[PDB]
Amino acid sequence: DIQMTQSPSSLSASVGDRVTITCRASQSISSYLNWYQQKPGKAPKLLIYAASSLQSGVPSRFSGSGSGTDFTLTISSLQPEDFAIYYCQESYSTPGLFTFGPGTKVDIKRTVAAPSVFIFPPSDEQLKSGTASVVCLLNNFYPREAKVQWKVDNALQSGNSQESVTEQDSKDSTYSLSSTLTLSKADYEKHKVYACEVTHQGLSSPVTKSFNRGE
Amino acid sequence: NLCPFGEVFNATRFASVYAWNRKRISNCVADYSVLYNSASFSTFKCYGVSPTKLNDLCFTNVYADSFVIRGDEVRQIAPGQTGKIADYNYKLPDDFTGCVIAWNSNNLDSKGNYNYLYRLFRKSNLKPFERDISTEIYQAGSTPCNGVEGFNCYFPLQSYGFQPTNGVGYQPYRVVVLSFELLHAPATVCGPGS
Amino acid sequence: EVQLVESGGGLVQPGGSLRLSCAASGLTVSSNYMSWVRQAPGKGLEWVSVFYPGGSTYNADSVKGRFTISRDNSKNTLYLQMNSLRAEDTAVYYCARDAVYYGMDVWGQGTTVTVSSASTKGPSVFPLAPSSKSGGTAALGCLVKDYFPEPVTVSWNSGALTSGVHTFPAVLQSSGLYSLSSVVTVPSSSLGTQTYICNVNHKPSNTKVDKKVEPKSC
Ligand SMILES: *[C@@H]1O[C@H](CO[C@@H]2O[C@@H](C)[C@@H](O)[C@@H](O)[C@@H]2O)[C@@H](O[C@@H]2O[C@H](CO)[C@@H](O)[C@H](O)[C@H]2NC(C)=O)[C@H](O)[C@H]1NC(C)=O
Repeated sequence: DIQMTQSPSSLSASVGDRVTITCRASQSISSYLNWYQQKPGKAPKLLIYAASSLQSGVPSRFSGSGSGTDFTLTISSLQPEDFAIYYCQESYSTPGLFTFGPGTKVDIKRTVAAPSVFIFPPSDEQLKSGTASVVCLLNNFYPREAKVQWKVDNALQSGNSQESVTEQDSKDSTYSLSSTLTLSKADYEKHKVYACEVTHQGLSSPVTKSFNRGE
Repeated sequence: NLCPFGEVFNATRFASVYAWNRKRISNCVADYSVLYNSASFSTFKCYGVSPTKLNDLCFTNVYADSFVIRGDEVRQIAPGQTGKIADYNYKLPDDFTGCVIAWNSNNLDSKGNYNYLYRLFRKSNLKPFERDISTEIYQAGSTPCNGVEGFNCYFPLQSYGFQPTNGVGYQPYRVVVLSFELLHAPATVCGPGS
Repeated sequence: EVQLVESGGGLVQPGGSLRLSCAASGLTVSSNYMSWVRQAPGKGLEWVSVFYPGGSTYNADSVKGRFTISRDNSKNTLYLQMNSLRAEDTAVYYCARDAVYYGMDVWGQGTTVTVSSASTKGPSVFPLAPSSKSGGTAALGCLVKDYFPEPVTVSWNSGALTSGVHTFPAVLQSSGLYSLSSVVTVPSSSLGTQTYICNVNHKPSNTKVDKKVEPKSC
């Protein structure tokens, strides 16, 4: 098979910028490479075929380039409708179940904004049912990259949390993140200090929010 | 007089697979085990005959078909196979009697070489030993193409794009298919030990 | 004009079967390399099955022995028969025409397949109470836990509170039930006086829940 990689994983740009995205192929597949754009919840849309030909109906600000092993897609002046994920695709392998690149996300650039961090203990109502959800909120931050580290009595927790992130806000271009630590009621009552430690570019050092069970 | 196998196996130029060449071998002595004991072949699969026993056999005629394909496609040159090559370019019958011989020709058919083509678009599969050389624009919808490429209108052939940089699965391979014909007629192609 | 229209997606138990259809207009299915491509939640595109113009068909190893692609020329329709379905087959399924050198230029809108053994269940709604610790902005919310299937909608104060609200994407827990949180930032000054209620609707279970979120008494 052929493995395909794109660079970068994510890019920040402003309306009117000149954006270039690159794609790498496990083999040299000549000009057999296509470019697609995908918006959340919609099917991919063909932008470039045969590495350089503009798909009919696609605005002229899109252009393709490259040959052999490495290819670049270019947007000459980024428009508001161009914020999306961009995939490259080889058209070479047998028997036609081709491989897509991993995708480059282009999001909206703005000033760095540190998250405001909040931790929430489990409600007494939930604890009656035998489960404890501790929630950490990272509100209105930029850029997207952020790390949440859960600690229980200063022991770093791995494998018992899930998180999700909002789409970039249409008004202020920030992200928000929610992380949930789940424990049984029995384990929750075996420990005192519950802490959420957040690392982000807008913070000089990691910020920790915490509570003591039973206040 | 010996059969002209060197004319086929050592030809300087090989055909594209969609336009595969056929040479009819007739009225001559064939030294198959000279070919068989050679070490130059990455593939030497025979069907209906044994390679060692070939020099003791006679056939009505022998056909030598030759073309260039990709290394990962050589597996399609066998009975009962499917794929872009077997379906639309060169098809062996299910009751095939003969030998498929192939060797890596990276050092010969790779310059970026875009000369070698295969047929990509075809509405039905080839019959065994059918050869389709048409270049008509392929009509992928209900609208006639009138000889111009466009939406639902594709040129049926595409180039292999052989780059000598790539792995062996994507390298060019020269193929010779020997098919052995046996009819109720004089046997004009005999091995030396007949 | 030129379009592909998928149908047949739905919810099915593991081990069950489903048949997707893709009705074409503006291209001939039997004359094209026609594909089924799926996208799992948050993941990339995965090729499932391909139908060659001349009749050959191929399956990805991930669905070998379980999925069968087929077509009906009279109806100009492509099908995907999915048997022995598994939880990881959950995805949006697209049909598409592949003009290999000219790209995959025509895509359907997609149809959603959800494979799960979970029972339909309305969520529990728990408060994310504002911290007792504060002369600025406070955060509060609701935790909408253990429901199936998607979706849930959340409003605040019956729509009177919209600014500062963030309702997060749901996570699928190991139980097979979904959970999400909705939060809002408000002036700390308002915590003693302004009432904050999250309105949660889960139509699959006919569940509507209002939960008042207030500072916790010590
Ligand atoms: C195809 O050619 C090879 C090689 O022939 C050698 O190189 C050519 C450029 C030319 O100079 C020939 O005269 C050379 O013999 C043939 O292989 C050889 O066979 C001869 C016996 O006829 C033997 O003496 C050599 O050692 C062999 N060399 C190798 C590398 O195997 C081969 O027989 C030809 N193919 C057919 C079907 O006849």
